[PDB]
Amino acid sequence: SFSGYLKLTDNVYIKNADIVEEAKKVKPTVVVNAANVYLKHGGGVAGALNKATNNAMQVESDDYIATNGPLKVGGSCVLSGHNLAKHCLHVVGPNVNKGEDIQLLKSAYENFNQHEVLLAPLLSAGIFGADPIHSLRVCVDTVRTNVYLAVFDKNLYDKLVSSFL
Ligand SMILES: CNCC(=O)Nc1cc(C)ccn1
Repeated sequence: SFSGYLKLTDNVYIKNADIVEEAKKVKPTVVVNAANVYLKHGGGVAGALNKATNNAMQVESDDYIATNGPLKVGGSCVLSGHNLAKHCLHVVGPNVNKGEDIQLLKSAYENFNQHEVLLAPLLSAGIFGADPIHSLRVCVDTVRTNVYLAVFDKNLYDKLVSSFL
């Protein structure tokens, strides 16, 4: 199971780890992707997860979009986890760099409550432009299921732990 995590709350855990390497190791039931509404997995966590699936995540995602249309910001869909996990929960946090409403971050985290345990990144962090400290706060205050957060950047991980209220 999950190892080396620091416990932040009753249900939230955090580790300085590459979520792809973490998923390959644990093979969790659910890995969360930091998706966009089009499921175009170009960069950040999505580009890294998709590259680890040899683009199978993108091929599956294109078929999903062709059938269903785009997701909503704050929404999600469950697709295959491919070689990384049983399922991938593609969750769309607001992209501050696209001028999207940061208030949608709580709605994005609410998707995690449909799964008992998840391996996840901080939503809207990184290339999505939100403050990762704020994302962790919304995560702790929204998610009630067991969430194992993988933070790639060591310097950000240290800042998140040291500033955690
Ligand atoms: C291509 N490098 C892998 C990578 O960026 N992995 C990652 C990224 C974030 C933001 C969180 C956890 N893991």
